[PDB]
Amino acid sequence: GSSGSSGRNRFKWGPASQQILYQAYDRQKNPSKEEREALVEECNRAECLQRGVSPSKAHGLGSNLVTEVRVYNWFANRRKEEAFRQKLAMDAYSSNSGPSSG
Repeated sequence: GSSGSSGRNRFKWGPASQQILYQAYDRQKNPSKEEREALVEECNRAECLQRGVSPSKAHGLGSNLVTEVRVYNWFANRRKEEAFRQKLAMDAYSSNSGPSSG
């Protein structure tokens, strides 16, 4: 499939890629096929440059290859964490109504 196939694997962002994600997230919290994509190619590209590799052979990155999914996950976590500090407040014994739990 085009930058998408059943086969979860351990992957870690890079020094350049990550930054790219932030620059995009700062503008749009929910990037669409267009927004996200711009990060899939941009990242894989910068990754090849910094790593000396070519931006036209990212396919090699393999475990270090970025795909619509990768960006989808990163953005998902960036939104889940920011809301966390607030989600943990909705619980009981807080400045808002909510059920008890321990």
